[PDB]
Amino acid sequence: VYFTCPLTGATLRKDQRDACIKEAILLHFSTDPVAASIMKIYTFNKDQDRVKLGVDTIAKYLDNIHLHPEEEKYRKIKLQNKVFQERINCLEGTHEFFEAIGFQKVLLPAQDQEDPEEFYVLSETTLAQPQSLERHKEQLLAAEPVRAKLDRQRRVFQPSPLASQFELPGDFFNLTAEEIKREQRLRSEAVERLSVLRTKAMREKEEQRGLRKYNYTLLRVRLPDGCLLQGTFYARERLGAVYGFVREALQSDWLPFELLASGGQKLSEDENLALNECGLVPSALLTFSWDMAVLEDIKAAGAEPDSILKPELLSAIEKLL
Amino acid sequence: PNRLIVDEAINEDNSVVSLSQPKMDELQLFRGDTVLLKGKKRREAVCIVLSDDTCSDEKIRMNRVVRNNLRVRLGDVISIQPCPDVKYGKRIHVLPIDDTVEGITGNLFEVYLKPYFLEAYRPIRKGDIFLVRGGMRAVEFKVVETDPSPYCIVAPDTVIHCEGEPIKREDEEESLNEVGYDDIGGCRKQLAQIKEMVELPLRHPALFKAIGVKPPRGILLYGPPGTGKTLIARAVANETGAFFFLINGPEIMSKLAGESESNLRKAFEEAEKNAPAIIFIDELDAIAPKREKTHGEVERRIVSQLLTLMDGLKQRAHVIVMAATNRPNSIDPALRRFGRFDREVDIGIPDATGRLEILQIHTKNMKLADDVDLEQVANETHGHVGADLAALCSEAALQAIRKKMDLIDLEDETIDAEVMNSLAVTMDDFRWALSQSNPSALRETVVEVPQVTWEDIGGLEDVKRELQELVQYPVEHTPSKGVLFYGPPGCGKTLLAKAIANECQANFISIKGPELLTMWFGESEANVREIFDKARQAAPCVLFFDELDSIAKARGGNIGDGGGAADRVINQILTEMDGMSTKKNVFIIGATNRPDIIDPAILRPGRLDQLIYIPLPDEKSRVAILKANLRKSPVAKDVDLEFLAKMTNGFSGADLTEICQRACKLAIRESIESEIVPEIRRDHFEEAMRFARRSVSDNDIRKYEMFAQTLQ
Ligand SMILES: Nc1ncnc2c1ncn2[C@@H]1O[C@H](COP(=O)(O)OP(=O)(O)O)[C@@H](O)[C@H]1O
Ligand SMILES: Nc1ncnc2c1ncn2[C@@H]1O[C@H](COP(=O)(O)OP(=O)(O)O)[C@@H](O)[C@H]1O
Repeated sequence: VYFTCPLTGATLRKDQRDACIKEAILLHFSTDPVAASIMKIYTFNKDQDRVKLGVDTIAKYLDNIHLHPEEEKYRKIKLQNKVFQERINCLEGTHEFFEAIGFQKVLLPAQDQEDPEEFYVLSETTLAQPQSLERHKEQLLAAEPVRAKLDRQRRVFQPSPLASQFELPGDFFNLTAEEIKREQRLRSEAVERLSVLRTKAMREKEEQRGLRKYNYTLLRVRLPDGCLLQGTFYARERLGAVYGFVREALQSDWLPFELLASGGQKLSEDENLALNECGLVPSALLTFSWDMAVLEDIKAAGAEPDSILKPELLSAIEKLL
Repeated sequence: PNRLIVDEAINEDNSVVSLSQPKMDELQLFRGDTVLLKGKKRREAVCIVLSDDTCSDEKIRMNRVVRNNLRVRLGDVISIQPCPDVKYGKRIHVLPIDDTVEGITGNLFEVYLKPYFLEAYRPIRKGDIFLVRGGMRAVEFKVVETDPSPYCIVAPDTVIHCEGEPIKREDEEESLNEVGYDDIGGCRKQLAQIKEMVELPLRHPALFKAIGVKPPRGILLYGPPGTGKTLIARAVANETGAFFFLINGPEIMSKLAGESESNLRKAFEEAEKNAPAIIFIDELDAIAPKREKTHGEVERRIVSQLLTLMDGLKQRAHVIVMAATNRPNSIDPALRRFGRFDREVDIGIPDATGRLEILQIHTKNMKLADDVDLEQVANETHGHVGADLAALCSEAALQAIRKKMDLIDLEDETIDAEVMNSLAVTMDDFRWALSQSNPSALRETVVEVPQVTWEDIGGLEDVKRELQELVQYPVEHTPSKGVLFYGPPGCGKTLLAKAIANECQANFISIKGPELLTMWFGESEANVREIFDKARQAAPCVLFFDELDSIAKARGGNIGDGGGAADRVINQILTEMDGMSTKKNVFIIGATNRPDIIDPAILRPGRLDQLIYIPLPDEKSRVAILKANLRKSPVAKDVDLEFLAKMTNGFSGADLTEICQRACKLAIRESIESEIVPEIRRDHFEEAMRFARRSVSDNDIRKYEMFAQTLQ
């Protein structure tokens, strides 16, 4: 599976995504330290619920000094505060953001302890113009994690009759002693497994072994004109993205159609159902058919629907072997 | 390479096969792609491939219709060759097989072929035979012409043609209405045992022909009538291809001396000539009754003749003899000696799940109404066997037929397919049939997995864990194979034994006081062995002996007769327990409410070594008990279950249930009176609290505490 990194334009694999994006964000600090730290807070941290709480707590500290910019009590953000330690200090990139928007990290005496405590203290240069922090607050809160865009890799193929031309060896159906012993051992083990008295937890340990293999899917569509349309999707992608993909591939993107799944269930374009929920993962073939309403007018007018896909894709058609 | 062993289907559809995903990834084909399957005699079939979580990595799952088209059988190997070039068809000519179109007429396309293919996009090849079910008939068709060749996908714009006389079946074609494995519902474990013993020598005869090792010579199938003893024997023969010879007691016993023995040995000679073959002798107790139970010469001779013919199986290669009986002890013991019929399978009585599957099998061709609930039927048909569920479905069909035929008024030799197509069997027709059906296996003990789960038991968090450890330890890592429960009554002793069986999916065998007393009073304590023998056959199972002190009480309890703590029945139980190993997958649980009068032998090492005290529930447990009891009913928000639990300090779990049931009864009465309120209100619990009382006094609790401290 291939992706494009939005910060570099590079073509990456599924395992190379974080390495390239993280590097681009760390380099971006030379152009815009605030924008780079904002991308770092959302992108590096996998726990987005904590990121949302972290940036909301940071936004409150900035608004506190905005309300009372003349009072020194709101100029210093204590790094040991219970709310800071749980929401902000637990995230990567939050300290870089504070420094980027004019906060200096200093040690100040505590109001009740000898040991100095850590504070982020806003400088006079930025405090004089609250409009700077107000813009930086909105830039952080409106941000999203950076992720490489999935390349659909739209392709059309032409099946070749030669793909199914195969003759079996004369001894193909002559099974060996090793094949017979494995089958008879599986029969004896199956009867023994049915006889075993075990708890549900022991049953789950064995059954659960089949649950973790896939997170992407490849879909194919069989078209009336003999062409095969293929593309790449996330396993969690919604069925509406598959209809949009096919519409872009069709010669006429506006002409109503249906996509029938391999299990006999028709896919609804307006239904927010994931590919890994409807049984189209890790791969599946869909059957393409035009809506009956347009087929009646097309056939009644004497027009043969001999072209399904746009010439822009067909000019690059590959044969299957 | 690119070849898999043929296995049974899970999806009954005739156009699809299922592979394990790793092989679809190696073959680079997707779910829904069309592939060709290469079988024997240079034949092929076209189908759609899917995947599931159960297919073996090295096997392909396909149903009987697909296997017959390839002329292959379970255990064979076929090649998979994807064919993405398959195109949509323009015209396909399909004609029915004459063997299935008798008594039926009219337009078969509109009833069978049209809805079968319409928007189904099934791959079709010239020469394919496929089955369409409906109208209480199973009609199969053969494809005789395809405009594209040699195969295509049927589309909504494909012309489906059907003109001409029905096709006469070819001599190498088998009927799709023959008995196979897909016609057997419950008792899947027993069928698997038969497969292990029988399919190997029949599918792979060379394994035993080239060497001196012999396969099993015979299998005795026993259990109540109508459970599938003959159904299994026929299904195995038809699926493996072995010639099936049918013998039964009455057929041989009705003959005169000489003719009887001649017919019996002649069938054996025919089986050898037609080997591989299976000889099924039904009513074994009738053809070979116990010698000591007969005076006639013919009966003594026929037993000796069968014993010699069974021994001759050392020379009659690839012939296996199976027999059916009601009980292993109804036949002459000579047949059960080493060899002959030294292996037996307990078919038993289908449980609630098996009964549902059996009903679904008999409705394969039946059109059901939307209100039909076969699971509800299966739950009510307690004590029924497959033979009775077959009658149940047929009676429901006949009631539906009468209701419509009275208005149809069609008097002819055949029925138009459209007339049967519109006929459906509704829940009123199954309900009627249920009232007319009478179970044939109501007296025999019914053993199945209990429906009581851990969510139904309030409190006892530590006892739940202890039971899970006792069963899980011998599987994850001499371990104890049983536990005795003691303490006040009504705290969950029975529920604990059932709940552990439930979670393990183990069979639960419930022996109650009256059964132990029946054996004692009738001087039939030997029947204890049969109980333990059922536990072995039912394994995995939990063998629960309730009221272990029922006889000690019957003999006096607080006063006493001339004996001690031991009696005839417990002595047989103690003896039988010594013969059960920890590897038999049987967990023995006992319960008593009077440990001071139980034979101490039961707690000696090797038997009920674990001992669990079940006290009265505490406050947090009593709340859990009330909530569990009310999980099946609507309860108003004004009901304070914690307040009730605080008051019911001396109540057992059974006593808290009385409160819940009283409140339910009151809510029902009020609803009925108003109709002639929809939820249980605090007023119903406050009234119930006025009558419910603790069943266990403080003195009785002290009795249990003193016992616990006596044993430590
Ligand atoms: N376990 C079962 N599963 C499915 N059908 C069953 C089962 N047991 C019995 N039947 C049905 O009951 C009938 C059995 O009658 P028969 O062939 O005489 O066998 P038997 O008397 O040995 O049970 C058949 O119609 C069969 O379909
Ligand atoms: N721990 C418990 N949790 C919930 N209900 C209980 C409990 N103990 C007893 N009961 C109630 O008492 C009834 C009888 O329980 P049972 O286990 O049959 O008692 P015993 O084992 O003494 O015969 C059950 O229907 C159940 O509703």
